Amino acid sequence: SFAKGMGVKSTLVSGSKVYMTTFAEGSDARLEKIVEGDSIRSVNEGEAFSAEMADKNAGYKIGNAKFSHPKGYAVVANNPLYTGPVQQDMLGLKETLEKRYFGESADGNDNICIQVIHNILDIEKILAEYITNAAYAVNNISGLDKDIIGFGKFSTVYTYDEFKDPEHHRAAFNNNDKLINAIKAQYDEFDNFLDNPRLGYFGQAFFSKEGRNYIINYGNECYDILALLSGLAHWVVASRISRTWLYNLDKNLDNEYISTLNYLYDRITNELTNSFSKNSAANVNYIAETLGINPAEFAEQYFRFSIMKEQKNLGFNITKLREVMLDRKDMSEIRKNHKVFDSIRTKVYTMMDFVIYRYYIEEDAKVAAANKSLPDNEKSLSEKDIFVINLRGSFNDDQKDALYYDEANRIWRKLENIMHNIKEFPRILPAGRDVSAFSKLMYALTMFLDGKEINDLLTTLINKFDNIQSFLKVMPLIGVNAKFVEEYAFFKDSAKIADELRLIKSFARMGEPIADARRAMYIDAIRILGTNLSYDELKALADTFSGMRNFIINNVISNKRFHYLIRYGDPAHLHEIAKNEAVVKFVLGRIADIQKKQGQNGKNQIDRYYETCIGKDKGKSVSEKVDALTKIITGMNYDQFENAEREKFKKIISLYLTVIYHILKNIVNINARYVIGFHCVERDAQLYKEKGYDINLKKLEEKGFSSVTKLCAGIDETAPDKRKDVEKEMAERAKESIDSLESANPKLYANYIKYSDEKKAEEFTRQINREKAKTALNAYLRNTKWNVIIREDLLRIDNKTCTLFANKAVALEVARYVHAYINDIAEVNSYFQLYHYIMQRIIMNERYEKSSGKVSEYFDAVNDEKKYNDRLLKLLCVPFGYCIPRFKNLSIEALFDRNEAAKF
RNA sequence: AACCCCUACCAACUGGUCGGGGUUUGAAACGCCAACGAACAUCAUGACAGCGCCC
RNA sequence: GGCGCUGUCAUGAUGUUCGUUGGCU
Ligand SMILES: [Mg+2]
Repeated sequence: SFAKGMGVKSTLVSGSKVYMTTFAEGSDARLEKIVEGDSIRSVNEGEAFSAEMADKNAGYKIGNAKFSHPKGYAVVANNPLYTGPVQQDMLGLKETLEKRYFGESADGNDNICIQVIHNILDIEKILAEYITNAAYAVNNISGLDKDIIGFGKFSTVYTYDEFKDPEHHRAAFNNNDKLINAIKAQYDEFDNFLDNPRLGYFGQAFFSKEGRNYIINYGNECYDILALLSGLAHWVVASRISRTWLYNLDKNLDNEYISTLNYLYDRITNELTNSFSKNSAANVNYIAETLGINPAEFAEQYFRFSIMKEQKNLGFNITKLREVMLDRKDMSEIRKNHKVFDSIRTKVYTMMDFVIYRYYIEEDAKVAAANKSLPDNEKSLSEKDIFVINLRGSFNDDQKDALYYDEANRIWRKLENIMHNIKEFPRILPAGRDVSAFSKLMYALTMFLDGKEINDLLTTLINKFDNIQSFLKVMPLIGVNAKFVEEYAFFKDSAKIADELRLIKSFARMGEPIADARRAMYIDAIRILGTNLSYDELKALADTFSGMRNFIINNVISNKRFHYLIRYGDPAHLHEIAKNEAVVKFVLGRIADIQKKQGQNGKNQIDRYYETCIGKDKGKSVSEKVDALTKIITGMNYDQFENAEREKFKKIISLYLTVIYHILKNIVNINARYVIGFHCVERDAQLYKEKGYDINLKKLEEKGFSSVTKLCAGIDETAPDKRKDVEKEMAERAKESIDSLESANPKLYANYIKYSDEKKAEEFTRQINREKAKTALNAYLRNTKWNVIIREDLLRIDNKTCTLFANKAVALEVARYVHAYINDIAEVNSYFQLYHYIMQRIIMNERYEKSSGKVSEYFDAVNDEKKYNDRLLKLLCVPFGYCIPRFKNLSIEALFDRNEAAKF
């Protein structure tokens, strides 16, 4: 919107006043407006924007801002006091969440608390995707008999001394006989699993660095890490781990688990410092021997500038200055000589970047001091600002280089000696105990994930905490003095956690598999590419593994895209998901056509493999390239190993894994959204119970998870005991509403008389639905149309199907059983279709008794036309009916995906 | 685009024309130039081990 | 010592998606 970027950020309500906010430094906020009655009382000296009363006091005609409307129309901001008192949450749960989170402090006559609470609510839902992926990764690697790190596996409240030997530590168990034997079985399983060579795929969590080769830690650390991951799983989905576990960590966990988290944080931070101080000892030795300056301060800027982010808004590429600087004849041996400079390329480039940055900073500081001494009107812009202005004025690529060459030349004229010397040849991180356990556990969670997921998670968490801290800073100035209850007391120091997460981002990267677990990785690699050898002979080839063998080792074990799918390891399966030549077209077609749509200017992704597989010639068309590589993705059997034609299968390994990676990640992301939906329905059921409504929470599993939708839909019509009374009440209320219509809205009553006699019959039929809508409990299910749709849906639900849907969504069965039913789909046009076809097939496998009628017809449809049925999905999203946006986004193809909106 | 709110005329009001607002809706609060950090793939570059061919 | 390609890493160059800073109307 134009008003938001125009200079207006938020419009808050406290008491009878209105508190606008214009932007401030970073994500913070500054108060600029005070609206009361019909008055204008802008506070700041410099008016960021001007607003005045609009017509009928229904808004503010914002104007005289930085930039105006492109087509010349008034921009009006809604008055929050127009309707009446403070607007309510669409779910109608403002008071209960305010009381739960802020206790009795929150008065309730404000509009800032429930904006802070929703950020915590989004923190609760973001971690679902990443814990789902992390738990699936460990689940796949061993412990596949029944489950590992599940809802009943590990408790992180049992000390390892009390876990290994329950007999000697029976004091805390109150002398129980079943639990001790169950935990003995669990300890047997853990001891068997800890020695598994398959455990090497994960990095610093389990196999730690000692010297040239990784060494497994003691069982204490691994047991603690598994227990903590199981504790995260327990906290998210609900026992000593309630809904407030991660928020209260130090006082809840035993000293041993906190010791393990401190050990991991110390490991990573100390590794960074020791590396960049004495293991990259050449860099520090150059840092000390650079100029006549204090070594400690120089190192303090060097480390803070290199690894962290401080380049900020200086406005130009330093690296291209250094490129022009290297282009000269004096330092040509940097490129000409490859014997010695190759191992110090990064050091040299970083040092040149640092010295340029430091020169610019020092000049800026000196010029700023001079200008502060001088009058403000006459300002010396200095060289960095004149350079920025020159770059801004230019509008040609080559002309930019014409402007840009001179700066490098003159700085070389100034920086001769240090560059000649380079060419010729105070701990900062926050301890290991001051950091909260939340940050360490987030790091441990990221340590199981992929490169992109880490960045997404930490970026979103940082943004949410910045929002929280800015709102907390705004709270006192607007007259709200609500405080934090002891249970939810973690959110007071949101800024500190934000800083810790920023540092984690500065060192949160992938761990990468070990080099000691190669023996099992050969087995999994040969399994993925269609092996068919007998398992006795296959284990024989495994033990003898360490002809085409050498190819497997050298060109397979270390494949970059191999470490992206093995983390989702399904050895026995996963070769039948890219086996039918009707789903490879879709993923390749989509990526090549849309994602790499700018391959017209060079070698694309599919273009490279097409060129190397067709015979290094031919340029027919994109579609012919999509339908030619699929026949090479399909039938990637190991059993074959005219030889040149067979070599294509070796030639196209790196795309196979990419296809499987896309498919699996899309499936798990969709499943994670469905898990988010069910977590939301559970928490909303609990909240509606706490508010004081009529609900049965114990029998929520038995009923088809439709308790919340049934309650929020309004009056009850499923019970056949008093249908006559309900019908009579609705009829009399509709009749009363129709009779007293002129006083309600005279304009409609004026036209009502001219209607025909039968149109009155339709009007009464619709007024019955109108009254049933009036008898509801929610804002979403208050308009008649969605209420009648949901009411029609509710009458046709089968509870066992819903229960199976929920159980298989939570248990992640689809990502573990996809191989069974994927070859019986004729056409695929969206990931939605594939996921849901798998869903109805898994529901197929069980429900074959006592389902005569609608569900029977729908499953008949899946078996025959081999395409997922939209109506079955619409009946299976009934548990999601109290939030209409979510109900649509999880049942309509067009509205599911934000990226996919152009075609629909 | 979905979903809720708002001015002006129409309008069963379960619907529309010129438009605005929404961190308190769903994974979801901001017109260009000029830069920063993460991941994706291609060209060129020296070094590594290898799948096969010639002297 | 060469012909064809694949796979790791470090330097460099170009295009896409998310999120950040300063300037312009
Ligand atoms: Mg929100």
